[PDB]
Amino acid sequence: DIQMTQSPSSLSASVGDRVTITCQASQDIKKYLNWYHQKPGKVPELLMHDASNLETGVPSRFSGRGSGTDFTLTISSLQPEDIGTYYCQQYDNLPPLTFGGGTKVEIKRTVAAPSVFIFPPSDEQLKSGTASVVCLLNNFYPREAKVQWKVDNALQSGNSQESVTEQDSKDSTYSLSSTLTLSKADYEKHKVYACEVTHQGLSSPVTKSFNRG
Amino acid sequence: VQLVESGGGVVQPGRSLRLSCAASGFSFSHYAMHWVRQAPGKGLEWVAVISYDGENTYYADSVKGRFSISRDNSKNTVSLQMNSLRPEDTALYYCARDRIVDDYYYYGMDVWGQGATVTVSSASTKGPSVFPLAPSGTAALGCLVKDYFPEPVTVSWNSGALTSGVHTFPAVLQSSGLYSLSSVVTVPSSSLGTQTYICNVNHKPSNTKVDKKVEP
Amino acid sequence: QNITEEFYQSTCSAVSKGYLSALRTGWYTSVITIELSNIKENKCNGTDAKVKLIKQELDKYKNAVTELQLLMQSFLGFLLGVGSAIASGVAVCKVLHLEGEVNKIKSALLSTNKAVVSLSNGVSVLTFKVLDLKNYIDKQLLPILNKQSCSISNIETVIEFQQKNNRLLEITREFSVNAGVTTPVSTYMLTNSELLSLINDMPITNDQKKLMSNNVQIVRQQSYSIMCIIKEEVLAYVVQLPLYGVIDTPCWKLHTSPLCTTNTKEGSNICLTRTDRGWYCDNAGSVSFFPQAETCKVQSNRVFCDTMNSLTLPSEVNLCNVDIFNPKYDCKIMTSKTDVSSSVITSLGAIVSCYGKTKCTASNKNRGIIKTFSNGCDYVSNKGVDTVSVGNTLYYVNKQEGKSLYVKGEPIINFYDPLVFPSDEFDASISQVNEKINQSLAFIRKSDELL
Amino acid sequence: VKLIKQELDKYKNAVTELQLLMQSFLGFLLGVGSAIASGVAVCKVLHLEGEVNKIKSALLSTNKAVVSLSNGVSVLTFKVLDLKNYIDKQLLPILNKQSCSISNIETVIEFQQKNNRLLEITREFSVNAGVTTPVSTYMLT
Amino acid sequence: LPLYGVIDTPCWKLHTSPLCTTNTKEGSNICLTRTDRGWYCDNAGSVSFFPQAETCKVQSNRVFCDTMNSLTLPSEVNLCNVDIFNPKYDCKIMTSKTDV
Repeated sequence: DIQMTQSPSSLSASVGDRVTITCQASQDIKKYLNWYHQKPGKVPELLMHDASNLETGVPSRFSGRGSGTDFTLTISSLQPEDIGTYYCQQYDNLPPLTFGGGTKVEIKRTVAAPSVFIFPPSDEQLKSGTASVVCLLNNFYPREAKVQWKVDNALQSGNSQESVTEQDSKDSTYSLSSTLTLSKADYEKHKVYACEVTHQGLSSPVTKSFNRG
Repeated sequence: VQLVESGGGVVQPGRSLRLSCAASGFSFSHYAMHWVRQAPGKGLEWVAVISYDGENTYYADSVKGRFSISRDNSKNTVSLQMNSLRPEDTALYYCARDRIVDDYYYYGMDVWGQGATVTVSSASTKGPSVFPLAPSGTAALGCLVKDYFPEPVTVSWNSGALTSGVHTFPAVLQSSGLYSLSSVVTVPSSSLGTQTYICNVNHKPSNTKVDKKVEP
Repeated sequence: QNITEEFYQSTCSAVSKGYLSALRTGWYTSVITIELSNIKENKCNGTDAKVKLIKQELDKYKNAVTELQLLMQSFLGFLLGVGSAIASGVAVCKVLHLEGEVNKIKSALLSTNKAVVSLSNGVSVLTFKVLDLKNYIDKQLLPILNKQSCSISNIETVIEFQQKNNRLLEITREFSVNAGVTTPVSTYMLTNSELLSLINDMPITNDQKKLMSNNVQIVRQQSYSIMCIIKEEVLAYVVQLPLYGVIDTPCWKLHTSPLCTTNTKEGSNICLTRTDRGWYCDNAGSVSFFPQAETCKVQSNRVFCDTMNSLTLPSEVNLCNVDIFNPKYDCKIMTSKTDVSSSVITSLGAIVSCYGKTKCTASNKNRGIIKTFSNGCDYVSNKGVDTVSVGNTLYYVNKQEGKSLYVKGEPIINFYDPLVFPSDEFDASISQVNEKINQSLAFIRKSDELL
Repeated sequence: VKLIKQELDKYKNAVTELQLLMQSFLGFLLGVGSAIASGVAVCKVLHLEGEVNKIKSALLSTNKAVVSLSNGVSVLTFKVLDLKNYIDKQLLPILNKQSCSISNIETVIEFQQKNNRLLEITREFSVNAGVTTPVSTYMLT
Repeated sequence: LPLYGVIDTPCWKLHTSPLCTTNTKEGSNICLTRTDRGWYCDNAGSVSFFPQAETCKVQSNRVFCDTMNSLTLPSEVNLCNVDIFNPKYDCKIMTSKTDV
């Protein structure tokens, strides 16, 4: 089967910049390749076909070149709508057809300060038989934001999770929450419940704390 | 030049399924028809391509034989039968029009539709359980949905009146194999016990809208 | 399930089985009329430019009618036997040339402009009076073209006269441009609505009525029209339309390609083709064979043809499409010794007789060379291909919708052996070739045996 | 007004014709070839519902442009004669139901000079089974 | 419309006439003609042969012709214009017994 590798796996830039994405084929193909757009949360849109023939109804900023096994997609001036993920496909003389690994495209912010919060679980959830304490991170960047749980000086590993958001539209920042879920029987044993937050903007890690009852 | 999907749902592994594609407004008669799949938060990899006439069909090697593609001119319809389902086939599927007319030798895909999500796993369908997250200048509240399947669930606050400060964090599949996330709303702290808060979570596969208020 | 194709590699031929027959097994005459004017010479002492324009239009008409006056007529496929196409129309015109009939026809067409009338010769005909020159020359110019008071300030008069005149002007032009005998007949001889009315008003079946009412685009190429008369005040001219006494019969086309042995030697090659390419349409329990495709025409799924270039062949001739060797009907073929490359066009593909060493190839517009052949009768469809190159000819393939079938089989040329075969046969057949081969073998053996 | 009506009816007969004519010695071994395969193949590509709207949109501003059909092979198209204009914004606003004040004679002359081209186009479509060679100038100036 | 992918190639025409013996007897005559009258135009290293002159047209020194009535013949066929007896390419001819 034809295997096509796309590079770089993920990419970021700024508005107005230039980007180049490479797509390499396992074996020789004369000119049979297409470049595909896929906007976030939308159906993929075919940038161009045959690697050099644009799909009408799209700006001329996109360009495709190359031959043999290697093809290249060049964007001269990036636009905020150009974010998403770019792909390459081949139709070399026969099926099976195949898609590429993918090239994500997002934008940077020049670091912004984080925010910290902390909250306990609900009540009827305690009756259900399980409790969950949450340390909350909102409007933060970069992703280097670590949370350490402290319950009677017993950090919890292998039983907690984290969930981070995407690039927002107005403030553009992400939002991460770490949830530590334990059984009510084990949750009631301890008293102190704290989360320690380390982030680049917070040169001094924050120490949020709350009790049990 | 519209394409829509029907039949998309959930089923346990090793069970057959059908996806129907309905096309409108263009020559569904002269074109080769494509199916493609993409796992959530992943790249594409080809599913299948059925010739314009339905005589010749081509499938991906990793799913060869499992799929069965059919097309009916009379019903202006395409159909994909999925047999011997595997857990790794979970993905959103796009039914697409080919780039060229009545061409045995296939090309890319030009016209796509909204896409139908199909999930496969041992765990069965389940409605979410809502658990508040109450307080102890600017503060926050929240509510978290646990034990639901499949993704996604849409979260609003005060029936969506407050469109600012809403943060719906992605779910994390706990070892139990269930989805769980926590939605958060940040507002001035002085508003505690001032503006009544109700958060609503909608899950259409179970056809449920769980509503819950958060209080200190 | 309407049209398809099947190609036999047994004798290297293609069959397109979808088209529906349209055979003109009858003729139909219709004498159209246009009510002329024996205009008295115009006269205006004093020249106004509008008056000169009216005079020039009248003189253009007069030259038209002078022209009309002076023009009042004062490979198998070689055994068909030609036929007098214009016999019926000019025969009806001759019937008109008898003194009395023109007054009868004029009286019968005094009120309306369409009527069925019985000529002097017995066969009923249908006649029209589409354009009326007598009215707009008599009661629209003479009362307003008085000798001295030529007050024609109204310019639009000339425009109306020109629009009512140009039709007959082109009628006389076509009479003088086609020896009074033209095919197709232009609309200025019969307006398309007038044609629909004619087809609806003539004696044929309702299904055939709809069939020929909506199928004008070929009828004109199967129609004819010669001048009859200007006898008395009227221009009368016949039209010859078809009458489909055979319809709703599924009929097909046959395309041919040589078979040969494929020795590396370019010379000394032996080649056979089926010499019966053409049309087969079923009418009366036996097929109708058109040898040369220049007598048949195509419309989507309706093939319209004229049977005067047709023979009637036994239905067993269809068996020549499965077994050319069957003794029921001696299939017709041609043999030759020249080794050259070529290809032929079926309904949904092309047959590449790639002989010699020419670089034959099958390709699509946007794909290029996808298939390369090798020294022999091969066939390719239209499905994924629309460009077949042989030597330097680059043929296109008709992209109609159909299903293509390719019957494998050992070419009969394999049975034929060299060193004995005759290198000249065009009107030959299976039986004739076998008889000649047996004669050659008998002569060779008796010459050797007598030793 | 009679002359204007007659010209319009002549056009209507032209287009009725167009409607009804819709089409879906050595030297003996050459092997004949389909002359009209490419043109009618492109026409068939047009018979797909969506293409005509795209072609019209691409020819809205100018009367010459290169467009890519659904079948892939790029073609080049013109809009040499425009009947919509001179029938829409230059007769209808002056051919009102009752106030048919068309005293200006040259209306019909202009319409006829802009019509005779397509009239000959339809005549040739009906004079050569919709398939003619050579192509007269009224098919391409 | 056409697309002239082959141009600026010097190409020629062949016209034919019967050879015969000239016995005083009007009958019993033997006649041969070159049966290759037509057009030869060079495109891709081998000549292109049009058998019937009804597929080729003339304007000054440039001849415009249609190829669907063309075969590709070896360049050695040009040698049939100097030595018809050459065994390189078997030149095509016709023989008949009618003397007119």
